[PDB]
Amino acid sequence: LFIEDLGKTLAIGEE
Amino acid sequence: NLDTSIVVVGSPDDLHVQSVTEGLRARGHEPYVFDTQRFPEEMTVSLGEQGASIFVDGQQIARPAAVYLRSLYQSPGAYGVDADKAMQDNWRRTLLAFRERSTLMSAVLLRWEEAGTAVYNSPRASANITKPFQLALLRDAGLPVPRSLWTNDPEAVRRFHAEVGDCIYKPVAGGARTRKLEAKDLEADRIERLSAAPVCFQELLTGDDVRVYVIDDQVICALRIVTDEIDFRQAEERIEAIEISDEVKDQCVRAAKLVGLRYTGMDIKAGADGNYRVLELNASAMFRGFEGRANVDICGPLCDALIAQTKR
Amino acid sequence: NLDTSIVVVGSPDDLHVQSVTEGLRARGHEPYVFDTQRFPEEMTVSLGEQGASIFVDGQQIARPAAVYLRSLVDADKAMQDNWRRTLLAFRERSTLMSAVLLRWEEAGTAVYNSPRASANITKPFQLALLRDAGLPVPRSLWTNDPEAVRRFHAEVGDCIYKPVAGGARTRKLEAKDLEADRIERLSAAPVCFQELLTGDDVRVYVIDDQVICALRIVAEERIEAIEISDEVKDQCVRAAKLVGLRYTGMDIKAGADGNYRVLELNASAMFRGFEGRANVDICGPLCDALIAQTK
Ligand SMILES: Nc1ncnc2c1ncn2[C@@H]1O[C@H](COP(=O)(O)OP(=O)(O)O)[C@@H](O)[C@H]1O
Ligand SMILES: Nc1ncnc2c1ncn2[C@@H]1O[C@H](COP(=O)(O)OP(=O)(O)O)[C@@H](O)[C@H]1O
Ligand SMILES: [Mg+2]
Ligand SMILES: [Mg+2]
Ligand SMILES: [Mg+2]
Ligand SMILES: [Mg+2]
Repeated sequence: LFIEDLGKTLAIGEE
Repeated sequence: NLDTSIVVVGSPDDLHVQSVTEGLRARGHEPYVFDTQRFPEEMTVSLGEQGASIFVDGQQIARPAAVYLRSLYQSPGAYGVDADKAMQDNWRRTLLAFRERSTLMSAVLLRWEEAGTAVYNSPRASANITKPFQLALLRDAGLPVPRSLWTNDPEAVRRFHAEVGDCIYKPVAGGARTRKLEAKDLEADRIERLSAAPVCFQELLTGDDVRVYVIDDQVICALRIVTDEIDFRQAEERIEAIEISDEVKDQCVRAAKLVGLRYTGMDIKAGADGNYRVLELNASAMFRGFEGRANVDICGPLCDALIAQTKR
Repeated sequence: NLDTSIVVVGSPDDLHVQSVTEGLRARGHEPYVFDTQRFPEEMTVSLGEQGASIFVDGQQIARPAAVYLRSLVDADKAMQDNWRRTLLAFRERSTLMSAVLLRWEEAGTAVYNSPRASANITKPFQLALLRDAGLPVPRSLWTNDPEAVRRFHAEVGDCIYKPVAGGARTRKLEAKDLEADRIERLSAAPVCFQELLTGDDVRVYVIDDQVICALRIVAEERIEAIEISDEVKDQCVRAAKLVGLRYTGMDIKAGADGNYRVLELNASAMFRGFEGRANVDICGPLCDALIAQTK
């Protein structure tokens, strides 16, 4: 992935 | 047998569900907390061919006056969801179960919206929330947006960087922090990974982050976020309320109506010229952190809008 | 470079894509084929902040006149390794493609079934939308409650049950199923129940507020064209206008009394196996609506 830290919780419906 | 004129859709363990529940209690109403994560095992839902025919755990909820939609928890990777066990063991069956739950619960929300419920952030807004569409829509309605490139093509990235100068990259949809496009990132072994998934590239705006809350076509407050670059060892964030011109206020309200939200936290950001560009409109914005750090009240006005609907 | 006035979203190895491509070809238009399966790894899409800054494989495609949206993968290893990362990456790809379709529709492109319609297609809401609008629908019960089923059966008589999502044969609810041990398996497996309609199935095709044909169905199925009433033809056009579909195959089923009820509208209905077995022309009028939007 170009965005390395993607998966590594900043989840979907947070905001 | 239970007051459903105001429904809060979220887990009671969610802190903003807690905040809005406490506010609504303090103002004399009792919210029906609708927790989709209890759906199969510890809940009962029944829908008939008629729109008004909705039965949750026995009781009929045809039409609340207003609804606060924190989350429906539609995918295992949603915020308040703890699904890593089930996803590890059988991710296919788990994803299928989540999709099935999502269908019914959405049908419930869309039925409420069809009977006339004021849903604070209808799920129908998601089509417009789609970011590479959202910023274009906003710009074409006259709102400044950053110079942007959503792509999986390394050449388009190299040419965009050459046209703009300093750039950032961030997710197309979400799930990672914004970073600066450094020189290493344009090298082949790095930039070639765009073949896996597209990325959003943007002009590096250098001014300040502002968060503008909009409720029922009125700006509740504009909060400015500043970064403490003083001590490089423990940089803090300082949030303070600020005044904005009527121009900025009306642009934020137009943006909210355009995307199709009733309660939104606009993230805007100023350039070196000191003028704001729209970064995003959030469809389930949080407020407790900003409420605390800026010493302002967002939960109150939201609860008051929800209550105002029951008199409407 | 290529003519972008008519666009076909989907793999060229999809049989309906081939049908529509040849149907447009034999009429004087070469459609641009937007093979989205090659998107991340073998194809380049680029979107700028201006709605018309849409670039596919280097060529700008701002506003096609019409778009036939057919469809929009192997990831088992990735899903076992890190399911959050993989789900997020798929969301990135799908968001870019959805944004393409949405920008086109907002530009004025006639998209044959826009993805926005998905919200109305939601079945437990789609049927209610059709009902409260005066169109005939079977009596239904989406549930996970054994008591609601016991009451629904006692009320409507014989009934059937299909899955919430779909993709399984409709089964007749018998009283063996309603017993304690048997039915208790429902509290974790929500399904749809509906009064059993004994009449025949009909698929009605609508393309631009006009009914193209109606086919009765009864690996050996018999499909033949039917003449349906102007009343039912208008009802079908109205259902498609209400759910928000420029082209649909509506599954309707008659009852014992000879009145059709609307079962479902399909957002990307297939037509190959029907047109063949009934000697009717679906691909034709569809290609014609497509070419019409160019004028
Ligand atoms: N064009 C940009 N220039 C500078 N910073 C940006 C830009 N876009 C986003 N950011 C930074 O990223 C942060 C969050 O990104 P945002 O666009 O709000 O999406 P999300 O909050 O969903 O990640 C912002 O607070 C801002 O600091
Ligand atoms: N109320 C009903 N009574 C009898 N049969 C039904 C009923 N609803 C659906 N069916 C049968 O199920 C089949 C498929 O269901 P349908 O509603 O078309 O959904 P899908 O095709 O997505 O599974 C129909 O062709 C019909 O024969
Ligand atoms: Mg966001
Ligand atoms: Mg943000
Ligand atoms: Mg069907
Ligand atoms: Mg179907």
